Amino acid sequence: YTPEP
Amino acid sequence: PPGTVDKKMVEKCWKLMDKVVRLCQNPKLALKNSPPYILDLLPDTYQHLRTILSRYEGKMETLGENEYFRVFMENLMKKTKQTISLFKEGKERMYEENSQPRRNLTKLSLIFSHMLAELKGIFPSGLFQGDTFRITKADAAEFWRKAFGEKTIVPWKSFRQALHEVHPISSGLEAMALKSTIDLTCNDYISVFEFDIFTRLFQPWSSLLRNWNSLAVTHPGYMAFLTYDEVKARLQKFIHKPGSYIFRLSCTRLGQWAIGYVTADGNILQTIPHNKPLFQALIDGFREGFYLFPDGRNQNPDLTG
Repeated sequence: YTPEP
Repeated sequence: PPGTVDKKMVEKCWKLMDKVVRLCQNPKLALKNSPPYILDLLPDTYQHLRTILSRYEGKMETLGENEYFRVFMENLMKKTKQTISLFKEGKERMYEENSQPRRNLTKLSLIFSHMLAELKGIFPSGLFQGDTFRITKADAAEFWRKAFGEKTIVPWKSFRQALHEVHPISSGLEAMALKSTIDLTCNDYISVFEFDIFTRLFQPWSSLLRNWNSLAVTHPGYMAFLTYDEVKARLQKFIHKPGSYIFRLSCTRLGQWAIGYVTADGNILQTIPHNKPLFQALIDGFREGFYLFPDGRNQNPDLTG
């Protein structure tokens, strides 16, 4: 998972 | 309720998980090694049940009397049996990606992962905590305890009726929709764990069902029993269409949302939104250019209201 845009 | 669990009941499923495992060690499956990974989940489950068993030293028949646990052990043998019956009744077609018996295995993998989460949340440290469970949303808490007391688990029907009194359910087809949104372990029982995950995902309690309606029943981007790799694969087809997004329940951070979307530099990213309801993540994502075409569709739901 990655940081919100 | 279902039968007494003895020590001989557990040797049964241990043997059945073993058969599931060896069946899943097939090179032909080309089983991706990522959550939910059946080849870990099964050993981990046995592992956790050893823990439960080793702690119910001697009083091993106060445990044999636990309702939730008697239901669990039942479902478990049930699910492991189904799974075994796929490899049998599905022979060769285990082996094409995007074939029935192979998606069903993923579904089953998924359910298996929900089971271990439920269990671990009801038996943290391997010792029963079902009736002392902290429910997360104040208002959902209120409802449950004021309708089921300190019960860990109800039958589905029971739950449906109870919920209906406060949040009426439009129809039988809707009820059925709801039932498979919330019954993560597919056991026709709703557990306090099951209930908390649903109530977190679909807050505020005040508009619960309206919320669920807009985000799942009527929403093109919602995906049901879908894993991370499945989201990556699905959104491949829109690789040249940045803004395309879907979303689903996070499998590893249970009770939270996982949005997947195609970027303008052309990769496929996935986030767990924090500190906002899903409504607002999705509105802001639209407003900001990141979440524009749900599952590829040009048309995108208005949720501002």
